Amino acid sequence: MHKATYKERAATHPSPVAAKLFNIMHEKQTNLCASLDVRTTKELLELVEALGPKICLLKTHVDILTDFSMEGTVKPLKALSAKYNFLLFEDRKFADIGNTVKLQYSAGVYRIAEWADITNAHGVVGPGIVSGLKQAAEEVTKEPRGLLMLAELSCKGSLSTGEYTKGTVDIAKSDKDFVIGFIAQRDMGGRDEGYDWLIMTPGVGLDDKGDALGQQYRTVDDVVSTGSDIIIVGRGLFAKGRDAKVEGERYRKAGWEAYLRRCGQQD
Amino acid sequence: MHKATYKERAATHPSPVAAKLFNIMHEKQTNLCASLDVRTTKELLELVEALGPKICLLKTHVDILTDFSMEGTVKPLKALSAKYNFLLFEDRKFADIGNTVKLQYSAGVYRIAEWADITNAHGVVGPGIVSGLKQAAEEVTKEPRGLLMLAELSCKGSLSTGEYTKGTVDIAKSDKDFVIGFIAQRDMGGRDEGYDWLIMTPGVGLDDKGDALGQQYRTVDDVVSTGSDIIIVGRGLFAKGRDAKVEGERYRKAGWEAYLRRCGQQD
Ligand SMILES: O=c1cc(O)n([C@@H]2O[C@H](COP(=O)(O)O)[C@@H](O)[C@H]2O)c(=O)[nH]1
Ligand SMILES: O=c1cc(O)n([C@@H]2O[C@H](COP(=O)(O)O)[C@@H](O)[C@H]2O)c(=O)[nH]1
Repeated sequence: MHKATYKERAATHPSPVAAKLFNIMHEKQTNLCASLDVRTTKELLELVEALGPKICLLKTHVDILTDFSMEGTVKPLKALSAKYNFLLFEDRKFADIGNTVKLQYSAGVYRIAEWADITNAHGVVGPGIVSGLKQAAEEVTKEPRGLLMLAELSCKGSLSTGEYTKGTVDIAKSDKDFVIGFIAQRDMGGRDEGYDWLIMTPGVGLDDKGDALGQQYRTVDDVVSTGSDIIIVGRGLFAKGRDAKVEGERYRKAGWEAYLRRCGQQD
Repeated sequence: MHKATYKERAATHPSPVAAKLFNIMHEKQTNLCASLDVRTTKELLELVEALGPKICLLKTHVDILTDFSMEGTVKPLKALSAKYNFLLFEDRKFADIGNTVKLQYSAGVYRIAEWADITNAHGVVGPGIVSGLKQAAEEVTKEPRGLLMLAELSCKGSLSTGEYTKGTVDIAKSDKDFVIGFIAQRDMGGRDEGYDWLIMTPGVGLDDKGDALGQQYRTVDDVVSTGSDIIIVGRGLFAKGRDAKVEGERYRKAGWEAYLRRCGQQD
């Protein structure tokens, strides 16, 4: 059940973004994605500057930012990404008609399709979302884009249960070049059908138990052994007075060793 | 099965926003919601100006706007709302952790919780969304807010099927004062449990059959007889060279008569 190393899936993955990411993970020995959800670009860029070398991906929520601007938020982030070598993942969770999402994705104020290497969509809308988002991206950029499908959530009461999770996993099979994998809590299979689904899972924390508003955390070792390729950590790195720089190296290392341990697996 | 008039449910509904809306519908004889999805504030406001007197609600997508601004977009909209007497519904479809949605709803750039009388969420996240949005609202305004739950979609391939539709209808029962009803294609019951669920259904059109990217339209008469209280029409009013002013009176009147016809119902 244990998967092939990251360096191998890099030369195996059909998607150029998934390949690069896998390379980044190998290059820097990290499967840690930072989800620095702060309300100002100032601190966002300060947290990114600090996590820069320990992350393989940066998941963003620009619509949470009080002072977003293409010049002051995106331009600097793109640079940071190029400087510290990690990809950009805008966690916008598109979930509307293919026509509506096409506009929300390629244009608007955030112009997400222009800088985001990766994004995601809910399976609710149907398969027409993957095409709406794919077309929207290719209408504004020649750059490689990758889509993740939200198969399961980590908050209390999620409706991404069995059936819905199925329909969603189905939407991802529609485009092996574009759909990189899933935002899920566990392995989603697919290997059998020639799919190298990337599993990125949020709701990870070594200290916090969660909630306040529905959150629930699982340890780094917990999720990894469940088949997680990347661990998405947010308040666990920068919140509650914590030091992003220290937590970054902490989680990055705890995730990398939990990986090397699962690769020693042979069922 | 036929419901009580709008004038009645106004003095019956627990929610101040649903009540006002019902009054607006009675006052102006409209159950027509205009979904003017254009990319510039200029035309959006021109279309609103034209529809202003024929709509009881204006559903918006501010993140589709290339030139959004609180001063240039919201301030003018709020005035139009007050001048022509209709409510503001930001169709943002929140669908993330309660903590993430709390920030995306009350702040960011759009600051939706400050001007939108109504908004909506996907049931996917769990009940923690209703509370995350409710709290976000009461932390930034003393004004009445109302939440609609997306029970069913109208696009090809929707996963808002039976089970998921159930779990969502359940999340709405959690707060009768905040959750006004649903964005659904058909009546969602509840009368029995003391719920006066407002049924707003998009994907309505007298001419277009739909798609291009998954859309599917149903006639005004079709949806109303299905138990729809409000009809959300977009491209059918302003697109394809149409005249928003003429289409507005057209749809508004075709919806009002399909209502007076269902009220003559007695099973
Ligand atoms: O299942 C899910 C999907 C997500 O995208 N997330 C996201 O993960 C992010 C980081 O979470 P946290 O700060 O709790 O570590 C949040 O931005 C959030 O919206 C989640 O918690 N659970
Ligand atoms: O199930 C749904 C829920 C929606 O909110 N909508 C919304 O209704 C709107 C108007 O659609 P149209 O232009 O096709 O008439 C769009 O802004 C869209 O996102 C929909 O079509 N189907």
